[PDB]
Amino acid sequence: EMVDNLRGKSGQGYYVEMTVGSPPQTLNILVDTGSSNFAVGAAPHPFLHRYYQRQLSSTYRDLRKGVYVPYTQGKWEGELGTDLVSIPHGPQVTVRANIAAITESDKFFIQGSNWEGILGLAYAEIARPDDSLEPFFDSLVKQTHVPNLFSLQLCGASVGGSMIIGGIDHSLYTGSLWYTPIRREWYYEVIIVRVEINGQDLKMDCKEYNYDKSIVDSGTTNLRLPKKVFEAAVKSIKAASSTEKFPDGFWLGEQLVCWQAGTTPWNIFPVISLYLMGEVTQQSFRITILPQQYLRPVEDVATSQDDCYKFAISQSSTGTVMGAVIMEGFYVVFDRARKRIGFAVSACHVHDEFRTAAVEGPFVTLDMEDCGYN
Ligand SMILES: CCN1CCN2CCS(=O)(=O)N(C)c3cc(C(=O)N[C@@H](Cc4ccccc4)[C@H](O)CNCc4cccc(OC)c4)cc1c32
Repeated sequence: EMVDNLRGKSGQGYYVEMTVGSPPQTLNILVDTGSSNFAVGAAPHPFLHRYYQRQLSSTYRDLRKGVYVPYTQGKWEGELGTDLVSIPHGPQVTVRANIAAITESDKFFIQGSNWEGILGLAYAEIARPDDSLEPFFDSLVKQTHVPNLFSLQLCGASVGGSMIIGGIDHSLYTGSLWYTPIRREWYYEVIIVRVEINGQDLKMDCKEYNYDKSIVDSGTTNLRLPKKVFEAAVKSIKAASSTEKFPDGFWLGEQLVCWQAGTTPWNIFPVISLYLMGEVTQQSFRITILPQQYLRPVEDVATSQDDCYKFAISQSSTGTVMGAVIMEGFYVVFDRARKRIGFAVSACHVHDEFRTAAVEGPFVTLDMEDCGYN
């Protein structure tokens, strides 16, 4: 039914099948917890196989309002309207939703990605043009009896996974679910209270980890870190991996590292532990990230005598982003109803014979400081 209803290509987002208009036009839509607009290509573009044709939908209504959305990467502009929307491999309901018909774009659509639009699953507070444009999931919950919750199991060229709408599929994770509070309903903002690289605390004032916010974002590929944290992390990872020396360009994400097929030296790269604020005062839990996650494979037939990777941790000036490579191998529950995000080990979790991704707790901290930046 809903299990395995996501596809994708590495570094290019995960998408779900949707239909818009009447009769239904089928489109693949990138699932994005880091924005709040539902938008679809609605005019020819070199990288689009198909696009939303408003003239062929009897139920389309123009809202006579333009909209512009700049992301960290890429931007588009379009015309707002509403139409009927469904998810073939989700709940069997049909909802009228706001849709931005994209008429121009810059570095947004990706050659070969196989998606034609984006589903912003965050809150109205960051919807453009403003917060009166009701996001899709809000519309879904208002117009049907779907529980106000969804979960994402992203798995690691072709990738897959599941978006479970309205509930939690227990066959998709093992162990316990640990919940961290949604600090504010705009992005899915959370609080990181501690960061360790191979068990070694980075030793920063914990507000540094959340300057100016930390978010959980399926629509961004990398773990993005504030400059101060990024530099400390790179130094610690370099030192752990010092048995091999890589060009500075690798660490900046401007260059691949490759090894002969099957011989990637996983064991010289450290695990990264991110401790998230718990549901009880001064308690936390950690999720552990292996190099199989933060060294992202770049598929290319020309380089295929080797396995090559990009360093999927990069610097941010807009706060921490726990992107797709962080979510991969975890089952992540976006529990809007109880303003919390849950993490558990995924059915498709990453591991070799020495180490595995984990979600564990509780941990206690004596420093009663608030790690939230504002
Ligand atoms: C999947 C496409 N992709 C591939 C590569 N990289 C590059 C490395 S990276 O992950 O560090 N990074 C900068 C990158 C950043 C983004 C990126 O901005 N993704 C957006 C969705 C999106 C999906 C497909 C194409 C273009 C954009 C999120 O929505 C942003 N969420 C935070 C945010 C920021 C600013 C405004 C805003 O408004 C709502 C929201 C995407 C990539 C990369």
